[PDB]
Amino acid sequence: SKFYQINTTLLESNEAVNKQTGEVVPLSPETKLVYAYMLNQYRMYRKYGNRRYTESWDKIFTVCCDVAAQKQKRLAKELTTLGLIEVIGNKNAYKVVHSVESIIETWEFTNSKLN
Amino acid sequence: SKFYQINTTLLESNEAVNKQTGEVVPLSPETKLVYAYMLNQYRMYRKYGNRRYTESWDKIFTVCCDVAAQKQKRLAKELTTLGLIEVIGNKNAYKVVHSVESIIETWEFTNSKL
Repeated sequence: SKFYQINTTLLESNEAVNKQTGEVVPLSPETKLVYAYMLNQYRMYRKYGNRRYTESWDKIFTVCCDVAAQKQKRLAKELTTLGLIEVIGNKNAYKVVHSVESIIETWEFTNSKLN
Repeated sequence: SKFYQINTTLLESNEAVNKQTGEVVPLSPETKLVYAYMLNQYRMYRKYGNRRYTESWDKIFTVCCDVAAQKQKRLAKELTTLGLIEVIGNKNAYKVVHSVESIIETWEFTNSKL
């Protein structure tokens, strides 16, 4: 395939608000592209031998962005805070990409700049 | 639509280099998102019977990012320089969205890091 898919809600939103706590998580532009890439990769790992997704954050950010290490950590933390990416394990760690659909009971995506 | 599409080359590249002039256009993340959005919007305008895609740059930038006026001007310039967007008129200006494939004879996409 010659295209990645960018989730409609994510593209059109600049933040997510926790429905239980009110916490506000800004959504950065890089995060949206990183999510699109990881979703595709997760699906490719599944298709090609049904492997769990273990691509390193470093490799992921090298493909999608050109940012400082400190920034990369912030962007990765947006993803994990929202639950779009779930890191499971420590010794045999892997990454699970979750749909936006699956976290809406917890996170309400909005665009505070639209009147 | 449930999702917007972004060309593989665009997502995986951090710069475009003009094959004839050497000019380099770094590909900001916002640029990629704005392009994906505008490509779909252009398609929807045409699907609903319109010849022209007339959404304003201000509305476009409001939906896709949260950046200051000067940055929006520069991001729009990244797009017009590449020829991915062609702008016609002053106020109420319509925008023609071209494919990445239509510009590769002029611009080479790369990821120096990758």
